[PDB]
Amino acid sequence: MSLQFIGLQRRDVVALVNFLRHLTQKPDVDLEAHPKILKKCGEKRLHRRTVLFNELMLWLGYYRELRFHNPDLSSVLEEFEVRCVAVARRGYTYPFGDRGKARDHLAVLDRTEFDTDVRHDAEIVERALVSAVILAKMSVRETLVTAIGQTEPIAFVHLKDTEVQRIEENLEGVRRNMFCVKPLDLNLDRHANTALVNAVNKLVYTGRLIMNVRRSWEELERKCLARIQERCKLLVKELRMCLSFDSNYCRNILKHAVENGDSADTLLELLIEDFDIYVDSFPQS
Amino acid sequence: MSLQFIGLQRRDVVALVNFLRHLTQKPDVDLEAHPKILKKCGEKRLHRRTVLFNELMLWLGYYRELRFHNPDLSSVLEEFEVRCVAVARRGYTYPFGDRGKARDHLAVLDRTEFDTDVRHDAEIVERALVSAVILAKMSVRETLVTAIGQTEPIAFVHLKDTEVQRIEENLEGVRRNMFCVKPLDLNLDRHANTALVNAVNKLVYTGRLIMNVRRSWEELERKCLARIQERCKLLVKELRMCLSFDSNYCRNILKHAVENGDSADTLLELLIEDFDIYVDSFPQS
Amino acid sequence: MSLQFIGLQRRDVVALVNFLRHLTQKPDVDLEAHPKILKKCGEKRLHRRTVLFNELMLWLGYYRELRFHNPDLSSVLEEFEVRCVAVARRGYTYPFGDRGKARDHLAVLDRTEFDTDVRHDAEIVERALVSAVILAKMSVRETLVTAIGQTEPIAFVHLKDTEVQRIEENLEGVRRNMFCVKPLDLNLDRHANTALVNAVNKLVYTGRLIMNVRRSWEELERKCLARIQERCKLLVKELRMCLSFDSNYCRNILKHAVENGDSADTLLELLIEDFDIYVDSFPQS
RNA sequence: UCCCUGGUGGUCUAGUGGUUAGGAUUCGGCGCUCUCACCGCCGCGGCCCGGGUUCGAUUCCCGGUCAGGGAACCA
Repeated sequence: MSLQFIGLQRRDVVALVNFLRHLTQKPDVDLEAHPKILKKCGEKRLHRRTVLFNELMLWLGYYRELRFHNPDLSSVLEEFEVRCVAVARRGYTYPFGDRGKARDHLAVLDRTEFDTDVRHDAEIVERALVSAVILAKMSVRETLVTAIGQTEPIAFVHLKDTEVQRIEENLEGVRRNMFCVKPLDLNLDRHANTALVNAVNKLVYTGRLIMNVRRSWEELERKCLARIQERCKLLVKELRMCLSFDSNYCRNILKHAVENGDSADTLLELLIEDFDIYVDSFPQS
Repeated sequence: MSLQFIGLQRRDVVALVNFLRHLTQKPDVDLEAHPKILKKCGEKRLHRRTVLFNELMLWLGYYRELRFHNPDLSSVLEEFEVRCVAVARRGYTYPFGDRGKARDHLAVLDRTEFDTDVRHDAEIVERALVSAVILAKMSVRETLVTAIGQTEPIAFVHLKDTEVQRIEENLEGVRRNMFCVKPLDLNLDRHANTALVNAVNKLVYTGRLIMNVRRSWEELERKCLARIQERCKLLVKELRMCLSFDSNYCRNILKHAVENGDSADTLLELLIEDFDIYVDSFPQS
Repeated sequence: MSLQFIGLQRRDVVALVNFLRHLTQKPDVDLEAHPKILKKCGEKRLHRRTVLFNELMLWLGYYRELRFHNPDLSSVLEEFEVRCVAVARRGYTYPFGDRGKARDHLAVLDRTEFDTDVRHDAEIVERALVSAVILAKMSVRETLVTAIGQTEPIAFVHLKDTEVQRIEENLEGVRRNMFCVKPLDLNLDRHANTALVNAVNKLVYTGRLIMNVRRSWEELERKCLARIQERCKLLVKELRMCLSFDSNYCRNILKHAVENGDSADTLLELLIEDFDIYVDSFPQS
């Protein structure tokens, strides 16, 4: 439906709705990143119960938008598979000091594939990148870290400081707004470096992209669910004070547990559809 | 260049000219769906000759507009192929009762590519959809059509009835206005369904969209050509009724049969170019 | 900007500094080609010593601009190396009448590398091109120069006359203004001569582009050095006419030899810095 | 090489620190007329993008944008 707020003026309702409609465009797509939108809720200007209801509705709409856009990186996954295979071939051609030890990493790179679950996908990419970078480091005769518990740093190899700085800025930017992805003019491939190194660096860039998108989204969803649950519990603590028909009705709506954004959809739709019945409880303005 | 209408007042003429451009952005893009525009032609008010001439002009302009817009779906089938590869990617590791059947379907799914011909595109979509629905149904251990000559019906799996109604209505709207497609408010993803089931639902939706656009265009072109061909025969009889220079000239223009889209364009251009020479024939007001 | 002119008006100094600022944008990047600037530098109207000093300043500025805007053919150099590797790849496979001769020339093609120095680049490209052209001549059974103290000329083999004309015009243009390198021409046909011949032809084009750029730049530098030396000598005579402290200071500044553009920058800074103490010797207005 | 303007529905466009952003406008439907030209009727319908200023701004500052004006070699 359309979000229903208790005490907000039209000026604030339109702003809260415009922040949601345009959530993709804004950099730093995080509700907390914008304290002004939370201020539009009526905190310190409205009754506490109305403020809690407003924040619950806001977080529900925000979580709904988040799940709706929900970037599916089908083509990035396609590219990661290709680049993983390319790293494997360039490695198998290359001659190593200990072909056995490089064989473990070439095998880990061959057995890599995407599972049915997506979170597994983020973990898969990370574990593959570790081996790929280890291989590239061995190729240049650099000494990889062998301290136990200091597995490995995923990093580009034989790239000038400027390029690494630009690429890190790009990946951080994707971290802030996952929904919008920008192509890179700067090219990781360099004529000086070995072809194995160039393949490794391209695979590393794509894997960092996948990992950042997936992890950032999962964290946003976790935070949204936690905020929603806090708001539900506190609002119920408040509504339990008055035993009116409509107050009991609002609590009865809120009884549902809000885990599993499927529950979020059901809760939001139940809130909106029966709004006229329980709205008299909250004190407007 | 502009269409020429014998009897009408400049007002109605401006109305028809506005209609032709508005066609691109309108629900129900079909001339016969709008009785008012056709009646505005001058039916039963003017002489039958003039009504026939005006209707022929309107149908020629309408066909010109449809053929000119004529949506191109190259992006959409390119997206369909990626949707297939994503379905396959989620399908591979899932444990199946008969890996032989699952692997055959995953292979049919991967090798899917679109031909340059459009009709081949419709057949491709149908085959890929049958294969993907079979894979998803097997994933959930539901029974399938074992009969000979029978094939599984294309349907969404593990979706609420209300969501199915919503998407059915949306695809109906796409059928009404093939040029403009409205993004659906709903998202096909569900937390209960696995990644494979969600991928299959999205693939089903995009394939349904493709075939709907294709069939709608086919029917529209068929009706346009039939209506034009009827108007020409009727008008030729009416003109044969009267022997004059302008009447004979218009009949001579109407001799060559328009059974094509280019034949219609030639007819429209020739019938416009000589409007002044033969106009006097048709009685006005 | 830093350039100091004795007797010029504000507008003419602005014109000279603007001409140097916009140097690369103008076609025919050569001062001698642009007469209006050189005449405006000083003039017949101004005194001889003043004219000589003004020409010294203009030439020093022009040399500084040339040396700052020298070309950095990093990408073209990498491309030449890639095409050399390609010619070597297709040389070993091709069946030859006497493979020993081919193997000598292939060995020569295989060592080719670019040192840090830009001056070495033309010498490297020439050796590589001679070897490749001999290889292509052997492949097609052409007669190759065998005379004592004679070398094969670098030319395209089995190319159309029109394509040769187009490329020769492009290379003449590059000779005109080198800072602009736009090598966009790859018109070879696979059904044409053969893989070896085509690879050799592309290599020839890139080598010609590099050699032309380098030679044109070096010629400009040589002319600048000649002009600067002549200005210094004539001015030193004119100043030797008078034995003032100021004239002695101006002479002592002009002792520095302007070969080795580093010396040119030394002279430019020395003139600009201490202008106050010796400007009195120069008559102005 | 310089500065100077502007973006407000479906074009065109007034406003112009808290306003449910308003105009003709087409559109659609009321067709009440030979056709509606009367629209006599509504209704849908819109904040250049992002950040930043206070209690709160499309409406103020800073960047980016796209369209423009006139200023640089030629001008």
